[PDB]
Amino acid sequence: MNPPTFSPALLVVTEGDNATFTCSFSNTSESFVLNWYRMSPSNQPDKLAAFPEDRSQPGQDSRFRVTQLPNGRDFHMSVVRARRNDSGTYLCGAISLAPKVQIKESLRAELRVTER
Ligand SMILES: [Cl-]
Ligand SMILES: [Cl-]
Repeated sequence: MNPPTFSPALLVVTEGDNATFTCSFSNTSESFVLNWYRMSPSNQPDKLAAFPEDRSQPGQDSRFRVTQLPNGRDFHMSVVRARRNDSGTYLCGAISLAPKVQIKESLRAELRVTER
């Protein structure tokens, strides 16, 4: 497995707007999960959303969405109604579920949410 890529490296939006990063990941045949994390400011990496949508736990209402685009390689990681407090760093992490369980992370990207 190759690590995903996460773009753009810097996204600047105005408070109230949506913000969308693109995670690109080219899978093996094998099952995988793609997690979107907020990395700072941090307690630890905080998982925001995942692909596939998690069915191991009850659903959770969220401003954060991960969608697979019809090309299958690209995924949108979106925030709705971005707040100043959403400013920080983010990454996407691919988890291979077979044959060996491993996680490979993208480089970080920064979200800057500016005052209206
Ligand atoms: Cl990257
Ligand atoms: Cl899904």
